[PDB]
Amino acid sequence: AIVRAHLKIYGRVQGVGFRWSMQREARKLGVNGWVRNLPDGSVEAVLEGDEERVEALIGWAHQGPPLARVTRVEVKWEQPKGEKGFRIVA
Amino acid sequence: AIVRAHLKIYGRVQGVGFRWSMQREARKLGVNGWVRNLPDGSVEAVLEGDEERVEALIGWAHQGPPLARVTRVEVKWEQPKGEKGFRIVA
Ligand SMILES: [K+]
Ligand SMILES: [K+]
Ligand SMILES: [K+]
Repeated sequence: AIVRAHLKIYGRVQGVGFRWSMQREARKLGVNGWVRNLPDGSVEAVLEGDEERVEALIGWAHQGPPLARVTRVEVKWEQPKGEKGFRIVA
Repeated sequence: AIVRAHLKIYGRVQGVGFRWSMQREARKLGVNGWVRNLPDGSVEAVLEGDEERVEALIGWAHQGPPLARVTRVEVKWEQPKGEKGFRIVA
């Protein structure tokens, strides 16, 4: 079943290649959506695809690239909008 | 590789069969550890095993059983201790 998850990731998550890494991981898992850094220092992302794939990426996001230290993730499930491909946005 | 994750799950997470469901899901993925309800209304869990499997379970934990509404998950990575099997504790 196709699901859509809206994430907010906190901790030491910027300046560690998080966006690039999530995109890489997303493509490998086949997840669509986007990711971006917010001015408050957190990371925001939209994941859309098969629940198994999205959940796998959510789990990975709690680890992130080597230098990342995620202390918390807030998820909001929503209705899919037809996202295609995973991109790094502003 | 083997990893250990300490979780704190918040939201509408108790009285929805979360513990039973996480145990079921854990056995299916082959994750070791435990889960339990805390008096402050949150859920606490320890997941240990191959990172791919643990991450999969963490992702699932953001969805949880049908009635569950997870608003936040706090993860803390630690050194594995040799957990074996997944159980529901007090
Ligand atoms: K940061
Ligand atoms: K990390
Ligand atoms: K649910």
